[PDB]
Amino acid sequence: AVGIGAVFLGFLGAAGSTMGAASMTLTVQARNLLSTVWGIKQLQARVLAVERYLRDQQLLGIWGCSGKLICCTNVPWNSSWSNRNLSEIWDNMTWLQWDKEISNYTQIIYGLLEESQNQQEKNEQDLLAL
Amino acid sequence: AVGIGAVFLGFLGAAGSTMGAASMTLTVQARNLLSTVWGIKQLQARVLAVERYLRDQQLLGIWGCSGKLICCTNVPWNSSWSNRNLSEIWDNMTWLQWDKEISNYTQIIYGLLEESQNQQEKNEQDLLAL
Amino acid sequence: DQQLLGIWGCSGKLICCTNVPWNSSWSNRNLSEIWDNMTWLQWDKEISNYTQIIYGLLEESQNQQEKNEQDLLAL
Amino acid sequence: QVQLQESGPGLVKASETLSLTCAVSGASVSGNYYWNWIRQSPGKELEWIGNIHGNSGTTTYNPSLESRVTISTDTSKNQFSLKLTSVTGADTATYFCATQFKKYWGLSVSSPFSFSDSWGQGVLVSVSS
Amino acid sequence: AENLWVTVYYGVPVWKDAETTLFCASDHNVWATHACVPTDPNPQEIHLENVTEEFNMWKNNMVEQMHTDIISLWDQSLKPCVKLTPLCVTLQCTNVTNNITDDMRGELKNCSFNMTTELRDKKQKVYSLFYRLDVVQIKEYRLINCNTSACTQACPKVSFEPIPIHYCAPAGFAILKCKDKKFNGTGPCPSVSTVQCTHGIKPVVSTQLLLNGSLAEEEVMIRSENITNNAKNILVQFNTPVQINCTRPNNNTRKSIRIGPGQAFYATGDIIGDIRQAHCNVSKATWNETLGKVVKQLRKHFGNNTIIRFANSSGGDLEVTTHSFNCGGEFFYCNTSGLFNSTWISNSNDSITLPCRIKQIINMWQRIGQCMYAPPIQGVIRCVSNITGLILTRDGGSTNSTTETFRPGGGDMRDNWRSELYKYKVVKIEPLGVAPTRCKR
Amino acid sequence: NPQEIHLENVTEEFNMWKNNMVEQMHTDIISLWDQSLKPCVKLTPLCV
Amino acid sequence: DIQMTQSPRSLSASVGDRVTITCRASQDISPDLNWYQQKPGGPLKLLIYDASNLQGGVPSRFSGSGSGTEFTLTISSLQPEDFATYYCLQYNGYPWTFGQGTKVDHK
Ligand SMILES: *[C@@H]1O[C@H](CO)[C@@H](O[C@@H]2O[C@H](CO)[C@@H](O[C@@H]3O[C@H](CO)[C@@H](O)[C@H](O[C@H]4O[C@H](CO)[C@@H](O)[C@H](O)[C@@H]4O[C@H]4O[C@H](CO)[C@@H](O)[C@H](O)[C@@H]4O)[C@@H]3O)[C@H](O)[C@H]2NC(C)=O)[C@H](O)[C@H]1NC(C)=O
Ligand SMILES: *[C@@H]1O[C@H](CO)[C@@H](O[C@@H]2O[C@H](CO)[C@@H](O[C@@H]3O[C@H](CO)[C@@H](O)[C@H](O)[C@@H]3O)[C@H](O)[C@H]2NC(C)=O)[C@H](O)[C@H]1NC(C)=O
Ligand SMILES: *[C@@H]1O[C@H](CO)[C@@H](O[C@@H]2O[C@H](CO)[C@@H](O[C@@H]3O[C@H](CO)[C@@H](O)[C@H](O)[C@@H]3O)[C@H](O)[C@H]2NC(C)=O)[C@H](O)[C@H]1NC(C)=O
Ligand SMILES: *[C@@H]1O[C@H](CO)[C@@H](O[C@@H]2O[C@H](CO)[C@@H](O)[C@H](O)[C@H]2NC(C)=O)[C@H](O)[C@H]1NC(C)=O
Ligand SMILES: *[C@@H]1O[C@H](CO)[C@@H](O[C@@H]2O[C@H](CO)[C@@H](O)[C@H](O)[C@H]2NC(C)=O)[C@H](O)[C@H]1NC(C)=O
Ligand SMILES: *[C@@H]1O[C@H](CO)[C@@H](O[C@@H]2O[C@H](CO)[C@@H](O)[C@H](O)[C@H]2NC(C)=O)[C@H](O)[C@H]1NC(C)=O
Ligand SMILES: *[C@@H]1O[C@H](CO)[C@@H](O[C@@H]2O[C@H](CO)[C@@H](O)[C@H](O)[C@H]2NC(C)=O)[C@H](O)[C@H]1NC(C)=O
Ligand SMILES: *[C@@H]1O[C@H](CO)[C@@H](O[C@@H]2O[C@H](CO)[C@@H](O)[C@H](O)[C@H]2NC(C)=O)[C@H](O)[C@H]1NC(C)=O
Ligand SMILES: *[C@@H]1O[C@H](CO)[C@@H](O[C@@H]2O[C@H](CO)[C@@H](O)[C@H](O)[C@H]2NC(C)=O)[C@H](O)[C@H]1NC(C)=O
Ligand SMILES: *[C@@H]1O[C@H](CO)[C@@H](O[C@@H]2O[C@H](CO)[C@@H](O)[C@H](O)[C@H]2NC(C)=O)[C@H](O)[C@H]1NC(C)=O
Ligand SMILES: *[C@@H]1O[C@H](CO)[C@@H](O[C@@H]2O[C@H](CO)[C@@H](O)[C@H](O)[C@H]2NC(C)=O)[C@H](O)[C@H]1NC(C)=O
Ligand SMILES: *[C@@H]1O[C@H](CO)[C@@H](O)[C@H](O)[C@H]1NC(C)=O
Ligand SMILES: *[C@@H]1O[C@H](CO)[C@@H](O)[C@H](O)[C@H]1NC(C)=O
Ligand SMILES: *[C@@H]1O[C@H](CO)[C@@H](O)[C@H](O)[C@H]1NC(C)=O
Ligand SMILES: *[C@@H]1O[C@H](CO)[C@@H](O)[C@H](O)[C@H]1NC(C)=O
Ligand SMILES: *[C@@H]1O[C@H](CO)[C@@H](O)[C@H](O)[C@H]1NC(C)=O
Repeated sequence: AVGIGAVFLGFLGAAGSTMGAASMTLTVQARNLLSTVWGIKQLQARVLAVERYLRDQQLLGIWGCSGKLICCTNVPWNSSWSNRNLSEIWDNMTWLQWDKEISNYTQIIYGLLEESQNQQEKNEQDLLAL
Repeated sequence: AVGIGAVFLGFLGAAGSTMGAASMTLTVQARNLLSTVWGIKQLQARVLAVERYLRDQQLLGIWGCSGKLICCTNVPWNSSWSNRNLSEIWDNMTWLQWDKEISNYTQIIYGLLEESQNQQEKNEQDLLAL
Repeated sequence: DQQLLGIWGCSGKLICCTNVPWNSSWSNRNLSEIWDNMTWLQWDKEISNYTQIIYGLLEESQNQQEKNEQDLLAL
Repeated sequence: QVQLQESGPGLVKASETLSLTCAVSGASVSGNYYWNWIRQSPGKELEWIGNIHGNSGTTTYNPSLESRVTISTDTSKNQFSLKLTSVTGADTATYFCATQFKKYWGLSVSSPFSFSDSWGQGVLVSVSS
Repeated sequence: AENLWVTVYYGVPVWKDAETTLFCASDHNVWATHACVPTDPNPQEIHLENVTEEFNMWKNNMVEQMHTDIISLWDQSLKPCVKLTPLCVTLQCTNVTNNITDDMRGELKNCSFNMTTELRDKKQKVYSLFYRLDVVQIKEYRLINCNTSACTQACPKVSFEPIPIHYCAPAGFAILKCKDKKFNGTGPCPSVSTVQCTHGIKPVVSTQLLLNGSLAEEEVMIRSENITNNAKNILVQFNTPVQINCTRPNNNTRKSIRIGPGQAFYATGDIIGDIRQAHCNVSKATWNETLGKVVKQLRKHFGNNTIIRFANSSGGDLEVTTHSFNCGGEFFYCNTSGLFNSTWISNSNDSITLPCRIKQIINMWQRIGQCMYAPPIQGVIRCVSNITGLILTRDGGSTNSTTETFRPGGGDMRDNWRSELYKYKVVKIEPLGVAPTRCKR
Repeated sequence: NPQEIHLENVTEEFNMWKNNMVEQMHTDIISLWDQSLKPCVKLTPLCV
Repeated sequence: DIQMTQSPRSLSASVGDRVTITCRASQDISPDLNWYQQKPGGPLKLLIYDASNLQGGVPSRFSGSGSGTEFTLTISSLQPEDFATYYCLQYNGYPWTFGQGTKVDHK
């Protein structure tokens, strides 16, 4: 128990790791998104960062995943987007490769999530009406 | 099935529609609230917009309606605010007309919502204490 | 502050009680001598040195809770 | 992965000071690591010389060689060095620089486990009368 | 059968190439550290394993940002200083011939003129020693800049010494550093780390030679955007430094002339003792060894039987035709002709002395209409520096001949910054991700 | 109509000799004085 | 100092034979013990850590067991590359003491 070292994966350390292993350290990435002429540029950069953070949070809230890092949904996975099974995704791939593969099927999923969440909200209101 | 146009109600397109119909497109409006001397004014405008958005989100959160677009509450509807029935509100009126009508009974409703949510939180804590 | 609240699972709440047990080393006083015979400033002065570890415990507990919820919903 | 390479004089005279260096790539000397110096003489058993904590600088030497061993670190060059004073014939051996640690894949010391270790190629040093 | 569903993750380790504005970090100077943040005493680096990135030193925006920031700082430093408007007068000059050698004949002019005083109804008669490069004949002369623009005098308290500067990125961005040795600035880097910000970079201004820079850890490195094209400069990074000793030996004197209310002009009074040329020295054997290494590395790209020639500069302005630098406030322009003069064929204590000149009216950056008058420095001056690289250009290059001739180049200061920021790049994080998963809400 | 809220049982610590408000006020006063004089005549020709 | 006794000092076996090596400590050090392999004139390779966990990349034939003051390394099927010197090491308390080294060669 003496002569042993302890090291933790820091910030982007899990970039090269698989998706399943990289999904266990989302908090370290999440915490780092927030934190005369030159002052103008610095303040513009700060405002842009704040705006990007607020945009991402607004999208998450609109999809109904507010306040969650992992939030599984009701939208089924169309096979046209991808054909690979879970064995070859969560244990034989990384997030960068997945982003490169799926970069052209992103907006339609967002619209589907928005419409689905609107439908769930309407149904919840109707249920609570009774 | 050829020679047919598809047009979607855009941004404030539902401004003239009834309340019930206008309540089906809240997301398009919600998404649009966020997005040397002249740079100062532009940055001031951006900061003011961000502050307004954060104020509205805080007001929503304090009432227990965080992360929801249609959130129902527990406060009963005092008849002194408006005597009209649901038939003559949600099918024969518009949001602008309703805002003009109830523009003088707004703050008291906010205070009632705040106190009700505080009482609900206290009761939930007491329930969980057991 | 809002992000710190959200990461612990207390998003949108003013009074949000959690699952982390209270280690006796942080404070030995009972509830009678805390909630009825002291003030928030005095409490902050008292526990000003055991704050970050509680934050880390809350973070890890919320992460475990999210993982368990996902596993439950998988079935 | 952490890689280590040893260097130093291949021949030293008796009663002189033997200076060896070990350069590390893929990690920082100032990090939470235990940098180890070990030796093995020809046809004998391995003998652990000493160790140093990278972050704190605490050193622990073998009691037999505690009076002649000095381990230091150079952050600018990203390496660590060993000095053995009053070398003798018995000090002829192959010297290795090593480091072992535990890499955790989560937060706090509870999450899975990953033991890692690295040993250098080693350098042979002979002491001449 | 798949029954998979979209699931959202926030905080995934994904990034994209992006451009942003970095800020200071540093431990009276022209490079003002007052408006620059303090640096962390213990910088943190995170080595990313299994991450191979793409790098291109010739498309880095950090170089442009550094150039703009350096120019802005230089402009800012000169604002609260005296403007030498009244100095455009008719000077009457005479040759200086007191204890001069055979190579300093005509370089110095003793010029008298009329000047204003604190009271606006009085005049005084004064004299000063000017350099031949500063005065143009109109026995009557005028300053070289008088028909282009009036321009200011550097305040005598600010120091020109470079200071290291670190560049740290904003929130939501990251700086990736390529730790792969032998990396020639373009292509894939298997070994990468993440840094909060870069090592201290000295903004050293020089031409034809890189001074007080960083050294390759392994061997001489040759870099070029397109080595087949002769219109692109070649950056050579040395493995070991070459020491160079420069000196101005004249014992100068400084005097102050009050030209108005709270305004002084610093003139060269007289020179004590003998008058001799300033010069630099570089070791001969070390230079020969360095050129041997350089030609050995050059043979890799230009054939194994090719004859490699080093010749003189082509021509142009004095700034680009000569190794120009600043040594303790005095601006030297020197003739690097004994260095790049040799031919190489495939198969003690003396030193090379470069004699060279000094100037006082300076157009630092490639601009017209703004000078900078350098006040004289009092006494003898000497400095020593490390040469750690070269900027070369290949002339001609047609297939007719099998001889390759390289000549010194320079002028553009972006090449000086490029040699330091070659292994860094900036990216922006993308924390939102979507994957298949087997729950359902 | 400025608002004041009296805090009961609160006993604070005060030190007039290490107050940053004084420094801020001094800087603001100097800045305002300097700003006021910018668009005014400069008496350069009076040195006679 | 914690003393280590490793047996057998020298062993001869053929390809495919099962090889067992025992290492004993002067006092209880469990589970703090590692098993390393060293080829002639080369660096030591970590076979087992914590006396029961197989190091990543090692062939599955190697295994470790035991506790207290008795630990065992087992090679189920010896291979041509397995002929080497095996050592047992501890880190419970200083100094770090290695075994004398069990040498396995081709019979
Ligand atoms: C590459 O790096 C090397 C070293 O890393 C550089 O060489 C160094 O250069 C500096 C600057 O020239 C030099 O420091 C000076 O040394 C002089 C001799 O000791 C000092 O006299 C001088 O101090 C004067 O200047 C300061 C501002 O720089 C003032 O703050 C100070 O008060 C002094 O000024 C007084 O004196 C002058 C002259 O009499 C007078 O006019 C003033 O009014 C005032 O009264 C500096 O300390 C180092 O000594 C050099 N190092 C070595 C080893 O020689 C080299 O320049 C770099 N190369 C390039 C291209 O930049
Ligand atoms: C960088 O990539 C390498 C491989 O390209 C990663 O090493 C690999 O790590 C995995 C899991 O840690 C190993 O899988 C293991 O395989 C053994 C034997 O099949 C099995 O018994 C285990 O249960 C596990 O599945 C894999 O063998 C290993 N690859 C190699 C060549 O050793 C490495 O982890 C990556 N870096 C990071 C930071 O993730
Ligand atoms: C702008 O206003 C006009 C009327 O003010 C809207 O047109 C109205 O639309 C409603 C529903 O779409 C129609 O209701 C219909 O009423 C008849 C009554 O017999 C009923 O039989 C139908 O089933 C239906 O409920 C209404 O008739 C119609 N008004 C007119 C004059 O035709 C119009 O929709 C508004 N624009 C927008 C963008 O909302
Ligand atoms: C530059 O010229 C001036 C003026 O001719 C020289 O100053 C004169 O020096 C002599 C002695 O050498 C004195 O007798 C005069 O009184 C000086 N004149 C004034 C106006 O002071 C000066 O010496 C010359 N400098 C050089 C280097 O030749
Ligand atoms: C400084 O000014 C004086 C006069 O203010 C100049 O002396 C005159 O020089 C001109 C020649 O251009 C003669 O025609 C005048 O007769 C001179 N007047 C007097 C009163 O001497 C003097 O030359 C000026 N100095 C310089 C260096 O130009
Ligand atoms: C010229 O180069 C030499 C050699 O690189 C420099 O001397 C080194 O200075 C660093 C300071 O960071 C020390 O860590 C090294 O140990 C020194 N090496 C040697 C061999 O002495 C020297 O400082 C350089 N000169 C200038 C002006 O930069
Ligand atoms: C590097 O420069 C060479 C020389 O310009 C480029 O090759 C030339 O390409 C142009 C394009 O139209 C042709 O007209 C020339 O005939 C080519 N010359 C030779 C000698 O091949 C080359 O393409 C450049 N490299 C890259 C990557 O663009
Ligand atoms: C550059 O080199 C020359 C020699 O080539 C040096 O000249 C010598 O300088 C020393 C100074 O200590 C004198 O003692 C010698 O008498 C000089 N000899 C000759 C022939 O001039 C010169 O000093 C060197 N300069 C620098 C800055 O290093
Ligand atoms: C440049 O200057 C340095 C320092 O003045 C010279 O280094 C000195 O050289 C002498 C003669 O060999 C030695 O006695 C000193 O000990 C050296 N001092 C240092 C600090 O190195 C160097 O030789 C000069 N180089 C050239 C080319 O002139
Ligand atoms: C590089 O060397 C050549 C060859 O000596 C230089 O050309 C000389 O230029 C001067 C002008 O100052 C003439 O007087 C010489 O006659 C020229 N030499 C020959 C052989 O004709 C050239 O100037 C040098 N480069 C630089 C930048 O000075
Ligand atoms: C740079 O130095 C070289 C070498 O001294 C100069 O070339 C000499 O120029 C003079 C002209 O004054 C000729 O008389 C010599 O014959 C030239 N030397 C050789 C070897 O050809 C060159 O002129 C210098 N650069 C400049 C711009 O003057
Ligand atoms: C000054 O000396 C230079 C160089 O000898 C000469 O060309 C010039 O004509 C001289 N001017 C005089 C004596 O006025
Ligand atoms: C100033 O004069 C010099 C030499 O007489 C000349 O080369 C230059 O072109 C002139 N500048 C302008 C702007 O005419
Ligand atoms: C050197 O640069 C060239 C430019 O095209 C590139 O192709 C090559 O891969 C680089 N060398 C290395 C080792 O990356
Ligand atoms: C330069 O001259 C001054 C004044 O005479 C003297 O004090 C100083 O020592 C001289 N410098 C040298 C290097 O001779
Ligand atoms: C250039 O090199 C030649 C060698 O052929 C030599 O004769 C000549 O003097 C050199 N020139 C200079 C300026 O060093």
